[PDB]
Amino acid sequence: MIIPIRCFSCGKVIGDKWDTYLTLLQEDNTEGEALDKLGLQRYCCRRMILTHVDLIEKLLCYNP
Amino acid sequence: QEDSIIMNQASIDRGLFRSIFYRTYTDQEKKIGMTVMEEFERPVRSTTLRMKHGTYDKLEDDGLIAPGTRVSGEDIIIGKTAPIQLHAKRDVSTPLRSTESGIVDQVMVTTNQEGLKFVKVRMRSTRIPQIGDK
Amino acid sequence: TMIYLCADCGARNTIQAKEVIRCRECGHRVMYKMRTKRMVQFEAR
Amino acid sequence: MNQPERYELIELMGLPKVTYELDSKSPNAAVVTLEKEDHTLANMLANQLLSDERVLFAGYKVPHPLNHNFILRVQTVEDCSPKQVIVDAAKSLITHLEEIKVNFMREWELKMISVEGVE
Amino acid sequence: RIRVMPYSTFRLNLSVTSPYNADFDGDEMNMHVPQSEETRAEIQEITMVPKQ
Amino acid sequence: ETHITIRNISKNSVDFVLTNTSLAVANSLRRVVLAEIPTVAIDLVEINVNTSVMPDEFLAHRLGMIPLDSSNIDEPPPVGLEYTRNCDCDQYCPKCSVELFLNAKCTGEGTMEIYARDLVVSSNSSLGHPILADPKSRGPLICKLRKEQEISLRCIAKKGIAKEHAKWSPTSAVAFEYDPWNKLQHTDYWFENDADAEWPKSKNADWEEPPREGEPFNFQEEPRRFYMDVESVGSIPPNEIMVQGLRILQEKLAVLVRDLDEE
Ligand SMILES: [Mg+2]
Ligand SMILES: [Zn+2]
Ligand SMILES: [Zn+2]
Ligand SMILES: [Zn+2]
Repeated sequence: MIIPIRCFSCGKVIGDKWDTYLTLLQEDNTEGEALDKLGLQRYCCRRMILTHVDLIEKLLCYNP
Repeated sequence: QEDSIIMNQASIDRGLFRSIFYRTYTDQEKKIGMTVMEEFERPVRSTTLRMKHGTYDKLEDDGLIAPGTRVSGEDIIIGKTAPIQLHAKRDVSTPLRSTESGIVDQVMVTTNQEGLKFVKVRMRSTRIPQIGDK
Repeated sequence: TMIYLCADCGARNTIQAKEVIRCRECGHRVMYKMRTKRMVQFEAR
Repeated sequence: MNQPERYELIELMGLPKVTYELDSKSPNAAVVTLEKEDHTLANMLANQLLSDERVLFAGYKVPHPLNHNFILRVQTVEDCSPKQVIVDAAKSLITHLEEIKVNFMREWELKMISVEGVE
Repeated sequence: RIRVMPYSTFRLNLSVTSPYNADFDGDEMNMHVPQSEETRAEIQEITMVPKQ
Repeated sequence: ETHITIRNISKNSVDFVLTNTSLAVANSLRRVVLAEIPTVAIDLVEINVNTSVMPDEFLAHRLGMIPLDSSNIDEPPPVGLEYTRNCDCDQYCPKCSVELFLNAKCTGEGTMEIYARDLVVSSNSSLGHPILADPKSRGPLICKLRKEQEISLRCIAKKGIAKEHAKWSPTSAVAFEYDPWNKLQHTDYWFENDADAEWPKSKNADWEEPPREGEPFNFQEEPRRFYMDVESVGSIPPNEIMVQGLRILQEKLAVLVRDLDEE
C-alpha cells in the first residue's frame, strides 16, 4: 500500500519521489532509466519505487 | 551460520518485512429450552459464577468491546449468561489467548437463524521481524 | 443501549437491545460498531 | 516480546560509565570498561593510542554485541601510568579533531562562493 | 548451563550442532529443568556437553 | 596543511576528501554521522477517528519516518530542545517536545491524496516544520482517501539518535574509498582471468598512483587520504550533520578525560 517512504537500506526519502515518478514511465516517453533523473545513483533504494505495487487505488474502492 | 541469516535493524525499523496478524473470534447464541435466553449482557460480579482475571472493564454497555481499544493479556471481549439468591447467571463468554495482543480492528453484530444474535470480533496485531523469525 | 452502523449505507441505526438486526431507510442485515473516542497511545515504530 | 528496551541502549542503568581497574598480571597495566558507548570511541584510542612510544599494549573489544559496552587494556611499563597514557591520547585527539572541524568551517564557505551568490 | 539472554529463542553453540543433527531451519528444541538437588547432580557430573 | 579538500556540493549531499588523519578517525567519523546526531522526529500519535485504510499501527510507523527541520537543535532553550527524557518538566511538555496536528477530511468524490503539507506545527518557529524534498510539491506522501474518511491525529516529536531507531539519523549514507588503486593491498581482488583488468577503476581513482613497479610495494605506509561523500535526508541541511558530527564526538572523548582526572 503506497510507496514505503524512506528506502529500506539508506534514508533517502521516497514518499515525495513517486507522485512525480509515475508521471514519466507513463507520461514522458523516458525509460525505467528516467528515475536516474531523481537522484537515484545507489542500488539501492531506487529499487524501491521500481519494485513497488500500487495496492491502494485497487483497495480504496470498497467504500463503507 | 549453518542455514541462518542476520538482518539489518535499520531496515526492519523502516519496514522490512513488517506484517499484520488479524485474528477473529466467532460467537453465536445457542438456545435450547423450553425458552432459555442467553444475551450478550455484561457479566455482573453480583451473581455471576464464575470468572476472574478479567477485566471486563473493557466491555461497553453492550457487553461487547469498541474498536480500537488496546487489548492485551487474557482480557475479555464478549460476555455471556445462562440461567439455572443471588441466582442465577453463568458465564460462557470467551476470553483472549494471552499469547496474542494488540488492538481491535472491528466487530460485526448480525442475526442468525437460528433466531438470536450473532457477533464477530476481529483484532489486529502488527508483527515486526525479531530474532528467530523464518 | 448503543449505536450501530450498516455494511452499505452506514447511517446511524441507533437500535435497541434485543430486537431485530437490520436497518431503517434501506435494507441488508449486518452492521459494525463506531470507533471509540478515544485518543489512543500509539508508538511510531 | 523479549526485545530488550532500546532506550536501555543509550542510558546507563546506574552503571558507572567508566571503570578503571588494574589486572595482575599484567604488571603496570589496567583495563577500562566504558559502558553504553562503544564501537567508535574505542577504535580511535587504538589506531592512535598505539602511536605513543610510551605504549606496549592496546586492548579494545566488545564482549558481546548484545551488551552495549567494551573493555580496553593498556600495559606500560615503565614509569606511568597508564591512566595517563590514554588521557594524553584522548587529549591529543580532541585537539586533532578541531584541526579538521576548523578546516571544514573554513573551506566550506570558500567553495560556496564559486557557485554564484550573491551579496 | 543456562543464563540467560533476551529475544525469544534458544541461543546454542555451533560446534554442538552436529550431535543434534539439525540446522537452524527454524527448528525447535525442548528444555527440561531439573528440580531436586540430587538430579541436578547427575546431569552435571555424568551428562555434560563437555563430558559428552 | 591541510585536512579537507571538497569537490562538488549540492542541497542534499557533500562530497569532499580527508587528508592528514588516520583510518580509525575516518571510520569513527563515518559511524558518528550515521548514528548519534540529535534530530527531531515524531514518536507518539494519538488517534481519535480513523476510518481510512491505513491502520493506526501502520500510520504511526509511517508518520514517524517523515523528516522534520532541526537546524540548530543543540542550543536551548529555544531554537533547540533537549532530550525529552532528561527534561526539567514532567511527562510531556512543549518545552521539550514539538506538537503536530493532522485533521484531514474529504470534500470530494474522486480521490484524495494527503501529503506532508497538511500537517500543522504550532507557530513556535522551532522548528518544527517538516520538509518538502519534492520540487515545488508539498512533501512526502502519507495516505489516500475516498468518500467520508476523515482522520484526526495528534503528533508530538521528541529528540533521538539513529541508535534508538533508524527513524532519526538525518543521514542517508556515506561513500568512502581510501586507496583506490592498491597501494597497501588491503584487499585481494578475485581474478578471474586477469587482475587489473576485471575490476573497474573508480572515478576517485584518478587522484593517485602507484602503478609501475615493482618498487616493490611499501609497508611503512599507513592509509591516509579518504574519499568520503556524506548525503543527508533533507531533514537538516547538508552539514550541519558533519559539523555537528565532531561537536558531539569531541564531547564524547571529553566525558572520558573528566572521569579520570577528577579522582
Ligand atoms: Mg536439510
Ligand atoms: Zn536506499
Ligand atoms: Zn443500512
Ligand atoms: Zn518537557
